[PDB]
Order: sequence, then structure tokens, then C-alpha cells
Amino acid sequence: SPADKTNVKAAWGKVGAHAGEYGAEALERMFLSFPTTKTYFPHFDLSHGSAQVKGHGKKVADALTNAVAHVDDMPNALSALSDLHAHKLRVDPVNFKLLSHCLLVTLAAHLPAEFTPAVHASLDKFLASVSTVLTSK
Amino acid sequence: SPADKTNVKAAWGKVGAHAGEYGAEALERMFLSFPTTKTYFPHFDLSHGSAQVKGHGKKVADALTNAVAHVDDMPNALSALSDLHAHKLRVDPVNFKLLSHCLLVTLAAHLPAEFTPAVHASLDKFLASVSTVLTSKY
Amino acid sequence: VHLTPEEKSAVTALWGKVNVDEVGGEALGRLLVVYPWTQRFFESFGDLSTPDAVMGNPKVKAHGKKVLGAFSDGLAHLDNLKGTFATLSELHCDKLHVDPENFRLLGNVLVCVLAHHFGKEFTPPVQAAYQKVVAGVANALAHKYH
Amino acid sequence: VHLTPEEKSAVTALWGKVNVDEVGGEALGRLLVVYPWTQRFFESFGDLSTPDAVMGNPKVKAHGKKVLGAFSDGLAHLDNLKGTFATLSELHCDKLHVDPENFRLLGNVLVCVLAHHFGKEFTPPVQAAYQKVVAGVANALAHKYH
Ligand code: HEM
Ligand code: HEM
Ligand code: HEM
Ligand code: HEM
Repeated sequence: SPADKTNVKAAWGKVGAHAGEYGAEALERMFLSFPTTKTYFPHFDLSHGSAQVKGHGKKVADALTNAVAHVDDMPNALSALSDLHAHKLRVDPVNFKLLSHCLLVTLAAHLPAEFTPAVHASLDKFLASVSTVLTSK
Repeated sequence: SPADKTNVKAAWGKVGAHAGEYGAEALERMFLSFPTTKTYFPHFDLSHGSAQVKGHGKKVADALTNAVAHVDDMPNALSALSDLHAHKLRVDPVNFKLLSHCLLVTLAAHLPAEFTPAVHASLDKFLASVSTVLTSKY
Repeated sequence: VHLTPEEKSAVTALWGKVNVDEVGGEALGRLLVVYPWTQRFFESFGDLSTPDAVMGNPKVKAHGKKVLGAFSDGLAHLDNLKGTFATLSELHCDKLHVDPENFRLLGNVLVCVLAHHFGKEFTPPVQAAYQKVVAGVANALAHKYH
Repeated sequence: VHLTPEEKSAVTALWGKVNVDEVGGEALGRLLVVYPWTQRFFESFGDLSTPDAVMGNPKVKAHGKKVLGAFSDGLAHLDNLKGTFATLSELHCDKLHVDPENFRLLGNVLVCVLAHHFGKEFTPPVQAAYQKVVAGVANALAHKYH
């Protein structure tokens, strides 16, 4: 909805320079809560301080800022990521639900004033729309 | 995909005059396998021969033929059904997966020559798309 | 559900700070806003037409309290969730006809509410322990459907 | 998994006519076509690039036969699925890390395959009984997740 797009842009726009920190936290939350997700990263250091998890967190978070900026046009904007996640990596669509949940948990923990019920709803819809695109092929 | 649309139009087009019979069978399969679905039908006779289930099966099956004819255009063509299923009835999205599975089982049992692996894949995608549309106010 | 001793006392420690009353209604309210089909089960609760109406509805609050009380019984009996929830599993299936996927959704909404309240203190290892618990609760509630 | 005596003998009667050398490969093959991410787990099986390659692949067929054999063990021991599938749960959960939602998908593909082969004889009541069986198998395979 138009109100969903407004709520996502407002909430996500207040991530700012913490993008990499939050992406890395979300990944860590996922790897500890749902350990089957670790098999997609067989050659990563997944220990708590990892430079590799922080670098990867930044990429994930920056792809989400790009999805925010192209909300109306996501199949086209995330095209190469759909290639990667669906055609090359073959990621089970369950895992997108799992990361989406860990992203919301991360935003709830860091931006409590922003994470109202309406914003939670909007963010949840947005992350599901990003996940269909990424698994769509 | 374009090959998905071809496979759906070919397989479904062979339903023909059996549309009602197969929609009714699929509903019966759903009610027996997944009995939580029966609460959405408060006064219906849901026994095996039921005239009410046969009438309802025909509507479901005819909406699917209409979805097949408007594959490129489903949000607009199924607009009133989304109103009904998502705003008024508040049908849990799980139940669309349940009926979709039962429709595939029904087609496998009646049209074995048609239900190849490729066609099965295409049909499964088509029914998931129809389900997204019907639950899309969520 | 198998928790380590460490995990067990992190869960118990965090739950001691939970306002029994208020969190249940927040969790239940967010379920009804984020997953609106769940409202079908609560038509007699009155006004649910907007997020603010849902959160400020006194029946959502009062029912929230009951839901969260059953969660606390769970935490007290982690080696016996199926037994603890046996009567509630019956009720949710035979009487209310709730699809069990909805059990998983509430559990995760409750996780989001805990994170919302506790911020930094809801660490990833703490989340992991709670995810085992709410999965165990959802599975136990789904047990008498089969 | 709790079946009626009626349901029990409808399941055993139908299964006696199942070609143990074929149906497993048909079920597995259709899993890999319909749900292509499942191919991740079968890279060593060689050619899976098209539907015809999948269905005519001798390793899908040979592995399909083993999968079906475990379903038969299940049917012989419906009051002890958890025990029957305990070492396979270890394998699929602790060693392979297969997401359990994929166990529910295979079970349903197998149901479509039984329908394909038996036509009119795969009646709705017969389906309803097989849905209970395949859910019971999926839940037993997942035992090590929860
Ligand atoms: C909203 C969700 C997600 C976003 C925005 C996202 C974004 C990205 C980005 C930007 C990259 C690397 C860019 C590049 O190399 O071109 C990537 C790679 C990857 N993603 Fe995701 N991703 C998401 C979800 C997931 C999930 C759920 C998994 C689950 C296992 C996953 C697994 C991976 C893997 C394995 C790589 C390869 C990275 C490497 O080997 O270095 N992603 N993703
Ligand atoms: C492919 C999926 C589906 C299709 C194409 C479909 C199609 C339809 C159609 C055509 C109607 C009647 C419209 C009218 O003339 O008023 C309808 C009504 C209905 N649908 Fe569905 N539907 C689907 C899935 C579901 C599911 C999964 C449920 C519940 C488990 C459900 C429950 C109903 C109910 C309760 C009605 C109202 C019937 C009455 O009381 O008269 N539908 N649907
Ligand atoms: C997953 C954790 C859940 C727990 C622990 C839980 C627990 C309970 C409890 C304790 C009651 C009241 C028992 C009594 O006094 O007899 C109840 C009632 C109810 N539950 Fe749940 N429940 C859960 C999830 C759900 C979900 C997801 C739904 C619906 C989507 C649901 C719908 C209801 C309904 C409709 C009632 C009856 C409310 C009324 O009086 O109108 N429950 N539940
Ligand atoms: C749901 C019912 C299933 C049953 C009854 C079943 C049964 C089995 C059996 C009997 C084996 C071989 C045992 C042995 O010889 O050591 C096995 C291996 C395997 N299963 Fe399954 N399985 C099921 C589901 C799945 C699913 C859904 C996947 C999805 C990708 C999967 C992937 C595998 C893999 C990769 C192997 C290893 C075989 C090898 O290395 O040769 N299984 N399964």
C-alpha cells in the first residue's frame, strides 16, 4: 500500500550508518537461532566477531536500501540477486522467512520508537516482497 | 514462464465439461483430508453425493478457467474473489495451499496422460499465483 | 525442548522482568495487525478495524493475559510441553479450528515483542533460546491435531 | 498416527499394488522437478538439468527405491514412527541439514503420484488416510529438530 511504502522508507531511512552493524547482527541471530542456515556459508568464519560476517552484513543491508529506493520496481532492481539466490545458490524459500524474522527482531531491538505495530506490519510485508523476488526463479 | 502458460492451457483445456465434477472432487478431498476447512461452510451438506458441493465445485472450477483465460491479467480478473476471500471470509492462506494440492491430486487421478512432471510443475505454479491474488489484501 | 543450563537460566532471568498482563496483549494485538486473517477468530471482541483500535481493545488485553499465562506454564515445564498443552491443543483444534501455522506466527510475534522491550539485552544467544521455547510451544499446541 | 481400522486396511490394500521398484523414483523425481532447490542435496547424482533427465536418471530411481522402502517400514509400524525413523532423522537433520518443510513436500508429491497411478481407486477417503501417514512420516523425520 502507499502507507506501507511510507512506513518502510521512514523506518529504514533511520538505519543510516548502522546498516552493516544491523545486517551482521541479523545474520548472527539467524545462524544461532536456525543452524541449518549455516550450510550456505561453508567457507565463512561464523564466530561472534567475524570480519566476514560484518562485511556480508553490509552487503545484505545495502541491497535492502536499494530495494527501498526501488520499491515500485523490485523484480528489475534485484534481478542479479534473484539470479544468485535462486539459480546459483538454490536457497530454500524457508530461509528467507528466517532472515526476515531476524531482521525485524534486530530493528525492534535497536529502533524501539520506530517499531510500532503499523510499521512492523509494513516491514514484514516489504521483507516478504523482497523474498519472493529473490526466490522467484 | 511462457512454457508454464502453454502447459496450463493444454492440461486445463482438457477438463472441458468435467469442470464441476473435478472442482467438487477437489473440495471433497480437502474436507476429508483437512477437516478444519469445513468450518468455512456452515450450512453445507458435505456428504459424498452433495448437490451443494457440486454447485460450489462448478463455481470454483469456472473461476479457474477464467483465470486460465486471463493468465497475464489475474489481479484485475479475480478482483471480486479477492474481496470475498480476503476481506469478507478472512480465509487463512494455509487453506489455499490445501485446496491447490487437492486440485493437483484430482487432476492426477483423472488425466494421467496429461499430468507429466513438467505439467505438474506448471499447474502448481499457476495455482500458487491464483492463491496470491485471492489472499493479496494481507 | 532441550536447552542447555546456560540457556535455561538466561530464559528464566529475562522472563522474570516480563510484565505478565501487558506483554500478552501486545503480542496478541500485533498478531491481529500483522496477520489480519487471525481476526476471524475474534469477531466477538468488537472494534479491530485499525491498529490503535486493536491495541487499545480491552478484550485483546484480557485474552492476551491468558495466552501469556499458558506460555509461563510452558517455561515451568519444558520437559513436558505436550502434556502441559494437551487440553489446549484439543481446544484449539476440535473447538476453535485454528490452523497450526498460526501458532508459529504468534510465537515469533512474541519474540519480536520481547526484543522491542529489552533492546540490547535480547542478545542473539537469548533469542536462540526463546526460539527453541516458542517452537516447542507451537509444536505442543499442534499435537492433538494428529 | 491414529488411523481407523477402516483406514488401516484401505492403506495396506492399496500399498500392496504399489510397484516398489518405480514409485519411489517417480516421487523423488517429481520433487526435484517441481521444487528445484531440492537438487542441492543431490549434486553427485549427475544430470538433473531437465525433467526428462531427472526422471530417466538411474540414481534418482535407485535412491527413490530406498526412500519408498522407508515409507513401507513406516506403514508396518504406524504406532512407532519416531523410533522407526530415528537414525534417518539423525541423517537428514544433524548430517544433511535438510529443512523439514521439504519432508512435507515429498509426502505430498508421493500422494500425487499414488493418485496418478491408481486414478479412481485413489478415492478421497483413501487420500485422507494417506495424508495422515505422510504427515506422520514427515513429523518423525523432523524429530531431531525439536
Ligand atoms: C532480504 C534478504 C536478503 C538479501 C537482501 C540478500 C543480499 C545478498 C547480497 C547483496 C549478496 C552478495 C552480493 C554479490 O555477491 O553480488 C548475497 C549473497 C548471498 N546470500 Fe543473500 N540476501 C538475502 C537473503 C539470504 C538468505 C535468506 C540466505 C540464506 C541462506 C542467503 C544466502 C546468501 C549467500 C550464500 C550468498 C553468497 C555470498 C558469498 O559466498 O560470499 N541470503 N545476498
Ligand atoms: C483456487 C482457490 C479458490 C477458488 C478459485 C475459489 C473460488 C470461489 C468462488 C467462485 C466462490 C463463489 C463466488 C460467488 O459466486 O459468490 C467462492 C466462494 C467461497 N470460497 Fe472459495 N475459492 C478458492 C479457495 C477457497 C478456500 C481455500 C476456501 C476455504 C478453505 C474457500 C472458501 C470459500 C467460501 C466459504 C465461499 C463462500 C461460499 C458460500 O457460502 O456460498 N475458498 N470461492
Ligand atoms: C501459540 C500460543 C497460544 C496459546 C498459548 C494460546 C492459549 C490460549 C488459551 C489459554 C486460551 C483460553 C483457554 C481457556 O480459558 O479455556 C485460548 C483461547 C483462544 N485461542 Fe489461543 N493460544 C495460542 C494461540 C492462538 C492462536 C494463534 C489463535 C488464533 C489465530 C488462537 C485463538 C484462540 C481463540 C479464538 C480462543 C478463544 C477466544 C474466545 O473466548 O473467543 N489461539 N488460547
Ligand atoms: C520424507 C520422507 C523421506 C524418507 C522416508 C527418506 C528416506 C531416506 C533413506 C532411506 C535414505 C537412505 C538411507 C541409507 O541408505 O543410509 C535417505 C537418504 C537421503 N535423503 Fe532422504 N528421505 C526422505 C526425505 C528426504 C528429502 C525431502 C530430502 C530432500 C532433499 C532428502 C534427501 C536425502 C539425501 C540427500 C540422502 C542421502 C543419500 C546418499 O548419500 O546416497 N530426503 N533418505
